[PDB]
Amino acid sequence: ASSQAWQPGVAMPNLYKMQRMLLEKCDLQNYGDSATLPKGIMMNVAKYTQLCQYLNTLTLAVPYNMRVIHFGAGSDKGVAPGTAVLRQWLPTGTLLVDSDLNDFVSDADSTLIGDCATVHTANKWDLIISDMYDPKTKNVTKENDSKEGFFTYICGFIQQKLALGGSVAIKITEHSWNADLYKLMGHFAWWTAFVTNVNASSSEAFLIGCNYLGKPREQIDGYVMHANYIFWRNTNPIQLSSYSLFDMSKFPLKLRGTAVMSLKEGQINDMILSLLSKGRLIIRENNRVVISSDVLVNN
Amino acid sequence: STVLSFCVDAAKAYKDYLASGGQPITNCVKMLCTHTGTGQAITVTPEANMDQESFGGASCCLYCRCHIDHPNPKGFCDLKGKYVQIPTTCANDPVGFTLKNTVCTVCGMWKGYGCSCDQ
Ligand SMILES: C[n+]1cn([C@@H]2O[C@H](COP(=O)(O)OP(=O)(O)OP(=O)(O)OC[C@H]3O[C@@H](n4cnc5c(N)ncnc54)[C@H](O)[C@@H]3O)[C@@H](O)[C@H]2O)c2nc(N)[nH]c(=O)c21
Ligand SMILES: C[n+]1cn([C@@H]2O[C@H](COP(=O)(O)OP(=O)(O)O)[C@@H](O)[C@H]2O)c2nc(N)[nH]c(=O)c21
Ligand SMILES: Nc1ncnc2c1ncn2[C@@H]1O[C@H](CSCC[C@H](N)C(=O)O)[C@@H](O)[C@H]1O
Ligand SMILES: [Zn+2]
Ligand SMILES: [Zn+2]
Repeated sequence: ASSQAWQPGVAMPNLYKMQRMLLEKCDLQNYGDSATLPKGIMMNVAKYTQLCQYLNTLTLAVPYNMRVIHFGAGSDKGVAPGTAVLRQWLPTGTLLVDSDLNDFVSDADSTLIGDCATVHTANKWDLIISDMYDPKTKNVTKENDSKEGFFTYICGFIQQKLALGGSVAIKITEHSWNADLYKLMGHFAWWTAFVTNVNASSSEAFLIGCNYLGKPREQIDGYVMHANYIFWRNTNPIQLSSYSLFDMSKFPLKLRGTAVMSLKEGQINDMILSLLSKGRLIIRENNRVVISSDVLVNN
Repeated sequence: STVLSFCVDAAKAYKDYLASGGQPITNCVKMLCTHTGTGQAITVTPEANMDQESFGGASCCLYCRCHIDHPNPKGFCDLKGKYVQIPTTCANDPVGFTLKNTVCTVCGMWKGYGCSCDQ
């Protein structure tokens, strides 16, 4: 077993991000292979546990009364395994809102059912998790081009509803990806494509934006970066591993009591950007959290 | 009164379903945890001990899983947004266990599965 087998997963190394590859078909040596999970543990509980274990190594902003929204939280089982893990991970009292096209029962404080495009809120968020995936993505007939659908909503939601200092983890696959989302990763202090060790046999990755700066820090070409991601996955086989699931002693997200402040866009100087970049600051108002689901009225 | 008088009793109906050999409700969400917890019945975070499994609350609630009103004037759920501890021996049917057992208001342990307030 490689050194990375005791980690929750593997992040895309920096040198792979600096290449200029052309998009190629993803061909994983262990494609489809299933991980050996602890008895009675669901694949999505293991996956979200490894994602959270990896987010524990980043400079996430963790303010009092933290605000987290989880898109694609429903399953064909009618329950929300990922939401259960996020609520276990997040400090007690964290407001957790989840959503899905299909009905499901959740541990979230509030749940909105319907297309993500019907979800509205004037409030800003500290962390956005998306596990959305369109089943039709499996129908690979044309060339692998940038996908719209929920990715268009996610990009707009990050641009309009993510607090400065906030972070995101957005699920992508070989065919479920968006060039603008990769370009947006350049608006964070840091970013990566993270692969869980339990799903090492899938092209799935979480695109993680760490500490939103609300302005481009580096220029990223989305088509080129996705090609770079596939080149990395095609040349670096990851061995399936559930080893990190057995040690949950340091699992809960550390309560950092990160400062929350209100600031005009003209007040965002280099000293403020420096605080955002270290997870020591969240910029947003601390108003009541109000969310709504657009309802189409028909006969 | 006529709607209330008529209403369901989903609780007893589940024991009757199990009594007739009905397959227990599946997909209760089992959490990964240290198994060195307090062992209390319903907690804000997984508290399973060496003899228990911790599950996401909503997924172990008959009323939540069957999309039917909760037996309370406020329709308040005691499991949703929390974690329920289930003895490993009964972990195959968490919905059945939460229904058939009650929590001790004093120590927070399951009566007959951890509560020793009576010596
Ligand atoms: C990476 N890859 C993709 N394909 C082909 O391309 C298609 C589309 O590829 P994809 O973008 O869906 O990626 P991949 O196959 O890696 O995704 P995977 O099925 O592992 O799904 C990843 C995650 O997405 C979610 N998901 C997948 N399918 C669904 C679904 N129907 N509904 C909901 N969520 C889903 C789940 O969370 C799941 O864990 C595949 O269905 C397959 O024919 C491959 N074929 C070979 N031979 N070798 C490969 O390495 C390979
Ligand atoms: C995980 N991470 C990596 N970086 C940046 O990347 C550098 C090194 O990245 P690394 O992968 O942590 O390498 P190392 O620990 O072996 O040196 C850091 O010093 C930061 O500049 C990061 N920068 C920020 N702001 N936040 C993070 O969580 C973060
Ligand atoms: N446009 C859209 N709006 C909302 N949800 C969407 C969507 N497109 C796909 N989804 C949802 O994305 C989900 C992918 S599977 C999600 C699994 C879940 N995170 C878990 O913890 O098990 C599906 O439930 C699907 O309904
Ligand atoms: Zn309930
Ligand atoms: Zn007692």
